[PDB]
Amino acid sequence: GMPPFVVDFLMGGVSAAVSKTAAAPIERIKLLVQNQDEMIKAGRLDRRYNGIIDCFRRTTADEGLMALWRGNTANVIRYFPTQALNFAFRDKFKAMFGYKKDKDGYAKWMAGNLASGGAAGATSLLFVYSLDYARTRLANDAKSAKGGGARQFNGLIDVYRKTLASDGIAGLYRGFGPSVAGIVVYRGLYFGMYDSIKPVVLVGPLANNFLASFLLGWCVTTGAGIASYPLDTVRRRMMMTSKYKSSIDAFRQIIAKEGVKSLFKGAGANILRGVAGAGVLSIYDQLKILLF
Amino acid sequence: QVQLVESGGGLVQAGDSLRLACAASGITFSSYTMGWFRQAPGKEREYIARITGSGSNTYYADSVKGRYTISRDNAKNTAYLQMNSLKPEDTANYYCAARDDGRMYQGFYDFEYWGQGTQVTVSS
Ligand SMILES: CO[C@H](C/C=C\C=C\CC/C=C/C[C@H](C)/C=C/C(=C\C(=O)O)CC(=O)O)/C(C)=C\C=C(/C)C(=O)O
Repeated sequence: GMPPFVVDFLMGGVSAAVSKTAAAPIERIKLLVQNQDEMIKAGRLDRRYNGIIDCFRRTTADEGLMALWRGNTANVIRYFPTQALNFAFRDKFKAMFGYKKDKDGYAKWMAGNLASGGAAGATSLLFVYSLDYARTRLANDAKSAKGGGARQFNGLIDVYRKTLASDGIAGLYRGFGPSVAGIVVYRGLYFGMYDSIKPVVLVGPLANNFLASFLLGWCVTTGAGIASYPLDTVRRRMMMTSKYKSSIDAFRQIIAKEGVKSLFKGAGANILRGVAGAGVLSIYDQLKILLF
Repeated sequence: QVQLVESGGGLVQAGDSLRLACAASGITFSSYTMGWFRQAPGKEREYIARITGSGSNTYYADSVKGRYTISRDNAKNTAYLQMNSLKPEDTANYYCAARDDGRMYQGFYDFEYWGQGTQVTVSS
């Protein structure tokens, strides 16, 4: 008995939370093994992991199985509003266009799905970007503070206060441009490709199936991640200030001084994020099936 | 129950060499990383070195690189620290620590058991 929007918001949020918490121990072990040398350097670890199974036996055996979900609450407080806004807005923009595959032509309908995905991504980003910046600032200040380094902020509000006072709204949305281009591509292909391919391939007994929905979302996230990766290279590279003027000069100078290949480097890692995203989409549809 | 008792160390001339011992009682020694630290009055404590439980890998600090050499004996349950080419600034109370092998800790100063330390004074 709530609006059509708030329902999607809550469905997207819940589905995002379930998806993140589900894929949490795999990402935990992935990080643990990937960043073990830097831990030996900082004195956080004493000897390497002679295997993924040993990494499990080790961490879980000392502090319990729950140790696998360390740091997940922060990822859920980041991811919940992000995906909630994304899904609610996708269905809204989809209804704003309101294309019927049969009434308006398949290519125009798919363009409707892609446009909706992109628009929703851009809107969510506009709302959550400053929060991501502030949480990051506070976390880095906490690490420096942990090691005896001088503190800069009391809390999030202090981050907002100080950054607003020095650079204004631009300070909070620092490096927004390549961020919104990348997200309009990524969310466009994410929502657009999933919704456009789902009725085509998932027909008959697969119309209500979940494993099929997750696998389709898995492909979609894989491909979309790969397609949106160069804008992520330009984004990360431009926010590295914490060397280039405008994303177009960063693009041209990187392609000319490193190569086109350099932009794509680091693409393989997205593979686990690909699971999370995929799970959010499938769990969402399933969640709507039981709801309506 | 578990005690870390520092052995060796006294007053020595500059440039001479010392060996400090660390006797660990009450625990499985063949499974604990041993660490060496020092504390001098007016100076914040600093981590010297660390050695794995099986005596496979050793790690040092930039301040005592190549000068100090850490080792251990599981048959005697002792950790050794060899101090060479000493300078007057090395004058400190050297203490010993121990922690389980392969547990992730917040940093260098996070250990299970701590010793009380042996005074080391370097004359000029
Ligand atoms: C989060 O930090 C992002 C960083 C911003 C822009 C990145 C652009 C490069 C393209 C890569 C996109 C991958 C997305 C974030 C996919 C991420 C996934 C999981 C995760 O990040 O934990 C998978 C998925 O849901 O598809 C912020 C500030 C907002 C994101 C929004 C609004 C959005 O996701 O809707």
